[PDB]
Amino acid sequence: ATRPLWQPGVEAPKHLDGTMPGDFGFDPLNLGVNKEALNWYRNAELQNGRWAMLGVAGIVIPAELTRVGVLNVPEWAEAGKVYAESENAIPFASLLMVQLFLFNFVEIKRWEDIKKPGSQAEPGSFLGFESGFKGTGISGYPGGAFNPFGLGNSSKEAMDDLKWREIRNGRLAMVAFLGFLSQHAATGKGPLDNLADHLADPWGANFCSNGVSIPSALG
Amino acid sequence: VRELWFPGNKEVVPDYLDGSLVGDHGFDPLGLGSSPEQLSWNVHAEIFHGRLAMTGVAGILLTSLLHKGGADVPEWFEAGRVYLDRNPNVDFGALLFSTIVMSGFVEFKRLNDIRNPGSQGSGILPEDFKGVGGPQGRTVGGPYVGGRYFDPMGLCRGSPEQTLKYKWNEIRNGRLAMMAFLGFAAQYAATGKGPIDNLVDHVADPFHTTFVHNGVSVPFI
Amino acid sequence: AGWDLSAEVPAHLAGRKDLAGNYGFDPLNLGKNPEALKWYQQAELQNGRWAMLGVAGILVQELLHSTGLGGKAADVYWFDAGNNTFWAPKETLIAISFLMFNWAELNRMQDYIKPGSNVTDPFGNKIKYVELGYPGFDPLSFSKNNFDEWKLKEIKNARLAMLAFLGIVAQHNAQPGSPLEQLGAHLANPWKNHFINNGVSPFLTDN
Amino acid sequence: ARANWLPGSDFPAHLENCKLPGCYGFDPLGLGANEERLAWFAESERVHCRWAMLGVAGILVQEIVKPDVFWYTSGATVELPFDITGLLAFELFVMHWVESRRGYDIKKPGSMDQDPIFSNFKLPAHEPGYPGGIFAPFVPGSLEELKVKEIKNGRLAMLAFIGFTMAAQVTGKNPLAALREHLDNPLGTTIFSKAVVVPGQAVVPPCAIPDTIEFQGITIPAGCFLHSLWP
Amino acid sequence: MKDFTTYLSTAPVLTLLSVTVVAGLLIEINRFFPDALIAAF
Ligand code: CLA
Ligand SMILES: CC(/C=C/C=C(C)/C=C/[C@@]12O[C@]1(C)C[C@@H](O)CC2(C)C)=C\C=C\C=C(C)\C=C\C=C(C)\C=C\[C@@]12O[C@]1(C)C[C@@H](O)CC2(C)C
Ligand SMILES: CC1=C(/C=C/C(C)=C/C=C/C(C)=C/C=C/C=C(C)/C=C/C=C(C)/C=C/C2=C(C)C[C@H](O)CC2(C)C)C(C)(C)C[C@H](O)C1
Ligand SMILES: CC1=C[C@H](O)CC(C)(C)[C@H]1/C=C/C(C)=C/C=C/C(C)=C/C=C/C=C(C)/C=C/C=C(C)/C=C/C1=C(C)C[C@H](O)CC1(C)C
Repeated sequence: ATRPLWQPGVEAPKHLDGTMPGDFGFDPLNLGVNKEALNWYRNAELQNGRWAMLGVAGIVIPAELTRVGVLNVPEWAEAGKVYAESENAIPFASLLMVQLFLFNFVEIKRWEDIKKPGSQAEPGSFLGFESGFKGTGISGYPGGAFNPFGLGNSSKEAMDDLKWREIRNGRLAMVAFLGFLSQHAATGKGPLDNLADHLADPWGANFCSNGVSIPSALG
Repeated sequence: VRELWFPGNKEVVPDYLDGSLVGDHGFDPLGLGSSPEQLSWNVHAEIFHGRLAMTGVAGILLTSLLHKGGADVPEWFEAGRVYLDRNPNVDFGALLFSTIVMSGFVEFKRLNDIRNPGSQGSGILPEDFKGVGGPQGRTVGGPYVGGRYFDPMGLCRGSPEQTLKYKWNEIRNGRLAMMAFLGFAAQYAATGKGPIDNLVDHVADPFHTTFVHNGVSVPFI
Repeated sequence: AGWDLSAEVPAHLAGRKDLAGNYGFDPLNLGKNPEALKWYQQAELQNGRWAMLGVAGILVQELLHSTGLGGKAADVYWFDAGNNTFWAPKETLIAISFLMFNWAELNRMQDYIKPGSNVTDPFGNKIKYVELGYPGFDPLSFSKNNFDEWKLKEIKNARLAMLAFLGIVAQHNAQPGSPLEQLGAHLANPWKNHFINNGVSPFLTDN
Repeated sequence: ARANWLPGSDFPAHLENCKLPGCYGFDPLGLGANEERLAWFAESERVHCRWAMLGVAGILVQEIVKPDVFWYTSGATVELPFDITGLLAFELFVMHWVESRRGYDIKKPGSMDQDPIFSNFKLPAHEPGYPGGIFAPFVPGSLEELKVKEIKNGRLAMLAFIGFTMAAQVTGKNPLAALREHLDNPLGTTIFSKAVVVPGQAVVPPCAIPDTIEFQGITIPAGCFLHSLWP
Repeated sequence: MKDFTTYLSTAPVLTLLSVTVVAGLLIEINRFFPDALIAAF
């Protein structure tokens, strides 16, 4: 309740109490006044954050490893075409349909979790594997077969701490991925290319010089 | 009671402008500060304007005095373009954005001071940025922020009379500085020289160098 | 307070005297959480011991390189050591090291999770155990007298060695040559040979 | 009645019943009204007095022994036995140690009094800014009278050093050289002769120290404090 | 003042003010980005 907030001096809305991990009282648009909608948004934020952490890793780590001289993989934007032109490449349509067919199963399972957070643990569901889907009382944190190392599986407040670390890193990753998308749309260079470019001339090479951010019509 | 902007005429605005505020002479002929919440906002605005105009006018005066010893300093009305020319590697948009972002941090701090008077002397900031209060009877926050950081030399801690005297000095010099900057802009529009340039032109020949002779004020002469 | 007079020990470092080299130095309060401090002590011990080993290796091998005693193996710079052929290529060496350290570090981690549960070998040999980060590896038993003093010596030398290794890498990136080569270079003048005049560190000077 | 900075005037209030030496009831601006700030300013005055004493004595002696070196410019025209970078680094480190110790001692009295290396050695208890002991081997006379003497001399030294700098700016030669220049023609060397302003004209003296200087490649913007603001 | 601001919140004045603001905004957008027939992104 007395926790630090996004704006020091502005009190948190009386619906963003202080229980959810990553709660800084940030909600200027009042999108989470409904409790059920707030749970769905929490679950959506978890999914977006986890996919963005995976994606931003798979963008920067190959990029930085290419820069130093290893693996020499393409830059993330053209990586789709680089594979697509390969000889024994799966066609795009068939590849996308394979991916969507697998994710259909997985994501409908996670969905039926989100409704009743013990839904998929009923006996007779899978072939003895249904026990690993019991959940942990909160949607978005399955545990069981997930979390093999049992990290935070000890002191409760330890799990609460790791939850804040996860959510902060995920928020950073999503902001960074929006940055990657907007930077490649503007400057057709990579993320590390933009980084090493800005440090060269911070007052000359920025977002007010690429000519795509600030509309050329105005200036 | 006190001195009025108009000797006699006690039909000064009703007693929301009693002799309580610093710099109070009953000057509100247009009623822009009648309600108390708007009056508090206006007090904040006046002190901030006075301080900012004091800074700006001091900078303009000094830069125009240097530009008279031949020092490589442009006049105040061309400093932006002169700098942009002499430093070609900087982008106008970048400088304008950075100025708005760094000014924004401190101005959000001051804003959330105005919203909740004591809320900004906690968390990341220590407790001296809580403010000493001042006008409207508040004992915290306000345009007067004591502590060891905005009042490092302790010139208003101790001796309430001395604090009041210095508050009056600040307010009267701030009003004078605001009027002076209006004069700077008007003189630059009407003549096209610097402030110190105009002053020395006037003192060199007090006649034939009035506002009548510039051809813009009295438009037909 | 010990690390800086007129300061104040950060509470969680105040009454917690059973830590080696406790001087109240914690300007960032990374160790406020007791479990965090329990992990950080082990991290400090591991980093310090590995850095003592590594810096001793750097200094001894480069001293041999300068004087000349170890032959073609040691007549190279420490950072250029990958050019020597050895009995194995780089790859199988890396793979072997992965396997062996997985074994050793998982033994140590299992020690960490439940201290004292992993002392016994598959042959029934049982060692003793004292404190978490100190598994009692004492073939010569330098641990029965003034044990706190010995831990203090170990930890102080470990902090010095980690500082030394940070210096080694920073200097190698700043100036060329072996570490002792650079020490001699500084001792040459010394009023010009110092970190200021490299073109790599202030940056404010000479671009 | 007592010693006054302006005979016939009364003291303020903080300056009434001083324990600081040299209390002549000055402070026409009220800086010593606070009481923590008053002690901090007293220590600042003492160190300024002592540093300015050392500075003016050094300038006088250096002018006496090496008249061909301008004290102002002597920083760059002296030929150092060492380099200038390492010299400044040594300066920086040593002064950091000693000045941090003194500052902390002022902040909390019973603190920076013990030798780090030798446990037995330790400063005997002292008032702030007057360490004594090893710092005061010989003590010629009563301590309070000598503190007053030191404060008087330090005031005079700070005024004298600012005068040194200014004469160096406007006259361009070392202090005793400027005194010899004023003594051959007292009517004509005074600042009233050199500079004057009237409504319609301003005569200001040129700055003898040039706009820039050359030092090992780089240029140090060493001008003349603030020209154009001179009378 | 309070009553003046209450007058400025009345439907006749606030509606007219908002229409003026939106009209000015559309006029500015069409002045800087004219002749836009499609949403070309
Ligand atoms: C933006 C600067 C500013 C602001 C916010 C204030 C605010 C305030 N003043 Mg103040 N004052 C100012 C400048 C300012 N003053 C200047 C420059 C002078 C010197 C002439 C004075 C002299 C003065 C006196 C003598 C007194 C006040 C007083 C007050 C307080 C009560 C009056 C009131 O609330 O009306 C609010 C005023 C405004 C909201 C400013 C509106 C300005 C209008 C909209 C524009 C027209 C002004 C200008 C001539 C136009 C030039 C623009 C163009 C030509 C470029 C109030 C808090 C009275 C007081 O008791 O203080 C506590 C009082 O005694 N002022
Ligand atoms: C903020 C301000 C000045 C700030 C100046 C700045 C930052 C200058 C900045 C720079 O110069 C530098 C430093 C360097 C240059 O190279 C570049 C620029 C960028 C140029 C002055 C405000 C100036 C504001 C002025 C003069 C306001 C006057 C208000 C008056 C007279 C109001 C009176 C009344 O409102 C009352 C009090 C009661 C009502 O009821 C009746 C009426 C009569 C309305
Ligand atoms: C409401 C209010 C204010 C403002 C409040 C606001 C609006 C706060 C938030 C402000 C934001 C987000 C401002 C963003 C500004 C972006 C700017 C100014 C971009 C500028 C770049 C331009 C105009 C163009 C530069 C080119 C140059 C010249 C060179 C070329 O390559 C071409 C080109 C790119 C066209 C102020 C005035 C500050 C104070 C407060 O009291 C009242
Ligand atoms: C909070 C709030 C509330 C209030 O009230 C209001 C407001 C303000 C509205 C708010 C805010 C919001 C926000 C900020 C948002 C954002 C988001 C994001 C950014 C997301 C992303 C997100 C993102 C994501 C998921 C991403 C992901 C990614 C990925 C997978 C990637 C992939 C890839 C890779 C690897 C590589 C290759 O080669 C390519 C690709 C294929 C491409």
